[PDB]
Amino acid sequence: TKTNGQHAARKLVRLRRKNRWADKGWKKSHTFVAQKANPFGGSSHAKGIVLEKIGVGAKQPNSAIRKCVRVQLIKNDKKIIAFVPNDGCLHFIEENDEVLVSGFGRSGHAVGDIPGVRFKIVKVSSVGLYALYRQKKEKP
Amino acid sequence: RGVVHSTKMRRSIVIRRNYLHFIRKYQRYQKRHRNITVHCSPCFDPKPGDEVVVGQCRPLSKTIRYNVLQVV
Amino acid sequence: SLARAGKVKNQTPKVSKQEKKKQPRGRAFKRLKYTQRYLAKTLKKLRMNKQPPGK
Amino acid sequence: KFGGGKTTGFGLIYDDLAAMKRIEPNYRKARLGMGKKKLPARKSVKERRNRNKKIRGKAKG
Amino acid sequence: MRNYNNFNRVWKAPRRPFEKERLDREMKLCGQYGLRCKREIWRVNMTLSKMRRTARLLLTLPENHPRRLLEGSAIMRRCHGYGFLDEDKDKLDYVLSLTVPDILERRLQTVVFKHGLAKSVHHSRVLIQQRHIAVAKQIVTIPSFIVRVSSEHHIAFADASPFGNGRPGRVKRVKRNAA
RNA sequence: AGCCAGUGAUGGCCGUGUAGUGGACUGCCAUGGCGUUGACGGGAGCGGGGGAUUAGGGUUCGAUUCCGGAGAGGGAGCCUGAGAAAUAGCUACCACUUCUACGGAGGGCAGCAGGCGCGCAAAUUGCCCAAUGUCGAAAAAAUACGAUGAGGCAGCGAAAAGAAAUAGAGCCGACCGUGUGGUUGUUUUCAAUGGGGGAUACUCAAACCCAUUCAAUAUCGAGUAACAAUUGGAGGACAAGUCUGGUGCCAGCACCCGCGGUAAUUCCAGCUCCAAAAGCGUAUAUUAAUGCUGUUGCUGUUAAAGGGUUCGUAGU
RNA sequence: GAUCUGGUUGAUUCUGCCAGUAGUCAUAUGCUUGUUUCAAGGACUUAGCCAUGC
Ligand SMILES: [K+]
Ligand SMILES: [K+]
Ligand SMILES: [K+]
Ligand SMILES: [K+]
Ligand SMILES: [K+]
Ligand SMILES: [Mg+2]
Ligand SMILES: [Mg+2]
Ligand SMILES: [Mg+2]
Ligand SMILES: [Mg+2]
Ligand SMILES: [Mg+2]
Ligand SMILES: [Mg+2]
Ligand SMILES: [Mg+2]
Ligand SMILES: [Mg+2]
Ligand SMILES: [Mg+2]
Ligand SMILES: [Mg+2]
Ligand SMILES: [Mg+2]
Ligand SMILES: [Mg+2]
Ligand SMILES: [Mg+2]
Ligand SMILES: [Mg+2]
Ligand SMILES: [Mg+2]
Ligand SMILES: [Mg+2]
Ligand SMILES: [Mg+2]
Ligand SMILES: [Mg+2]
Ligand SMILES: [Mg+2]
Ligand SMILES: [Mg+2]
Ligand SMILES: [Mg+2]
Ligand SMILES: [Mg+2]
Ligand SMILES: [Mg+2]
Ligand SMILES: [Mg+2]
Ligand SMILES: [Mg+2]
Ligand SMILES: [Mg+2]
Ligand SMILES: [Mg+2]
Ligand code: NA
Ligand code: NA
Ligand code: NA
Ligand code: NA
Ligand code: NA
Ligand code: NA
Ligand code: NA
Ligand code: NA
Repeated sequence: TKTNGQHAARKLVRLRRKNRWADKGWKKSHTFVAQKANPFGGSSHAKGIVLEKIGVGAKQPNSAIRKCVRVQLIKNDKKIIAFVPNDGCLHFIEENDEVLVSGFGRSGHAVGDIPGVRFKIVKVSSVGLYALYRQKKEKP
Repeated sequence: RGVVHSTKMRRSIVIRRNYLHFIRKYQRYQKRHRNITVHCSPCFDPKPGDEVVVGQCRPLSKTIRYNVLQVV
Repeated sequence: SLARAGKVKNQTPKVSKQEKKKQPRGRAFKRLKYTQRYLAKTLKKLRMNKQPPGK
Repeated sequence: KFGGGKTTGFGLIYDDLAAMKRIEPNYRKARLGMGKKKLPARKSVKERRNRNKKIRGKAKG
Repeated sequence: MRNYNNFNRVWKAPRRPFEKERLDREMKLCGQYGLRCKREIWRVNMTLSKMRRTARLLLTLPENHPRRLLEGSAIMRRCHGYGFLDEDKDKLDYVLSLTVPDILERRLQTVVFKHGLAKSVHHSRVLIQQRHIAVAKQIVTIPSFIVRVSSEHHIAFADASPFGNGRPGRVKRVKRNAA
């Protein structure tokens, strides 16, 4: 119901400071804890090495194999799972290749029916995965 | 100008200034204060609760920059 | 199992694109679109892409 | 001037040829000829000056 | 790096990218005035917004305010000079009623077509771009040039153009060379 | 949730030191000084003028052109000087590091250009003092031309911003939908213009770009104008197909809802169509959407949320 | 521009979030690129290390 006092500025300032920690959006941007757990060091992209090609089953209502990959990041030696989009496009990737990884669209949240994947492959050997798919370039 | 707060040291007293600070976002005031140490001549005999007028002078000690000019 | 990757894309029969006269560009393109929609017909609701009946 | 038959510039007229040679900059004179010869490139002057910083006396010290 | 030349933007993209009503209205303007893209309409939208935002500020101010007397007469003079408003409207309340077509009619592309030097807005656009039109004996090749009322009776063919007092153009020159 | 005092913590007296005031410092004396109006400790961070988003109130960014501060691998000391605790000055140590005849002697790009490494991530080892300034025994010129990677100029540069091409006007024939006009198509004609090529030349320190011109007696050029527009989409949100093949819960799509097991409006393709366009997708951060942080302006019987009850200080 | 839309039910009216939408002299990456004017450009990580010339 709040004060409304005309000399109660201190009470109002203290009230807003305490109650601003109760929303996840404000807390996440001010806490430095999600940044440390983020495999990317607060960046939009990262480079890594391919360790293995794996198949991830889709969630229950759907039924498919999603053709993901396991990548170790160069900057801090963390392991993640990245999705490889588009038809085929797994034949362009080999073990020990160098890839560029970006996020999905939901800022660290898993998307679609893929269980726990929040990254996707963007470049391989510094050519461009979608360009290879449309045959505009050849893999070096 | 200020209010005498304590007269424990030798030839020195502490005065307190009370003022209101305006917070723009809430359009309201809040109370603040500041303590200042000044030099008092023996010709004055202030007691806590009194009102004094002080004037700036050259540095006289580590924290003293004012001198008592009048006791009301 | 990654044995089936690119199955449908490789299976699709290849059909080449057909060659046609080029369209106007720039201001001449907006003129063509405006003529199709508000000229060339005399309304007294228009469908931009209506298809012949099918199965 | 854009799309036209006009031009605008700046002009000076000196009282004597001797006065013109005394005051005009060298590059503006050289457009007419009658200019001083070109000095060597600044790079060569820089290297020679730096080499001379170790020598004393004659031999260009 | 110590460069102090200024620059700014002159247009803004609309919110709600897909409205059937706004899309239909904007297509009508493009075909009626022979414009190249939607950026030309949105450029006019920004200038109208700035004019109306200023007028709203002054009308809130009380009459015979020093700022209203100076700025109010300045904006009214600007609108009368460019032909947006007629001379009988002088209240500063008529600035708020300006519309997009009110400004699109003062473009040089539209004015050339109205005077009769061209057969259509598309013909008039290429005449201006090809250095054939002079406003006050000065060749103007910008279709978005905004014509003042004092210049409206001085538009004619340029003296350097083959349609004026110039030499024959490319087709005649090449034909004569081939002969 | 308490901080400060042996070895200065708060104040006093006589001094020392400084260019000068001062617990700045030596000796003696008293017990003071600060704190829930958040001291002490911890985390992020150079401060400001300002930028982004604009009903209003607000939220967020500011290493970076101007002003102020600090530093020159780390950290300490110092000479000369009117001014430095100076680093393209000196002295020593620590960490790195170069030449040697092995006795010894050197180094400091967070100046310009450039290299290695790091990373998602950022340009030439170019020309010039012509302009703007600084220093100086110094105007310019004449037997007789200061320096300046400060600065300017060009190269590279789809960070961002402004203007703007990719066609215009008709005849004929066959068609369109309203009901002698509005327009689509193929054989056609007839003017115009740049992108480009050049110059009596202009510009410029010189070169370049822009601008002028294709006779002034005397200057090249568009028809499939092959001088050929792209990037995303067509179930809903959200503008645009109940079209035709292939696949058959596979391959794949899908920010969300969802699509795919034999007639797929959603996958892979063809043809049409849509948006905006020399630009257009994707990722991460941030502002508005958000009256989902609410001073203006939220909610609390049952959806999340009134303390078990009284007394009661600071505060209002 | 003082503006909202899709998802909880056999249907209805709510609370509430997830998703959509516009900008950024805000960075990076992909496809594409005819003309002209004006411009930021090894800050982010490593106040990391430096051949050569000035
Ligand atoms: K003293
Ligand atoms: K001196
Ligand atoms: K100079
Ligand atoms: K089928
Ligand atoms: K609420
Ligand atoms: Mg001409
Ligand atoms: Mg810092
Ligand atoms: Mg700053
Ligand atoms: Mg930093
Ligand atoms: Mg900058
Ligand atoms: Mg810099
Ligand atoms: Mg220093
Ligand atoms: Mg260093
Ligand atoms: Mg030093
Ligand atoms: Mg140095
Ligand atoms: Mg450098
Ligand atoms: Mg001299
Ligand atoms: Mg001399
Ligand atoms: Mg410089
Ligand atoms: Mg541009
Ligand atoms: Mg082209
Ligand atoms: Mg040309
Ligand atoms: Mg399709
Ligand atoms: Mg659809
Ligand atoms: Mg629709
Ligand atoms: Mg998206
Ligand atoms: Mg089908
Ligand atoms: Mg917000
Ligand atoms: Mg609001
Ligand atoms: Mg409850
Ligand atoms: Mg109760
Ligand atoms: Mg039921
Ligand atoms: Na800051
Ligand atoms: Na400074
Ligand atoms: Na050193
Ligand atoms: Na870049
Ligand atoms: Na809000
Ligand atoms: Na429910
Ligand atoms: Na040109
Ligand atoms: Na050019």
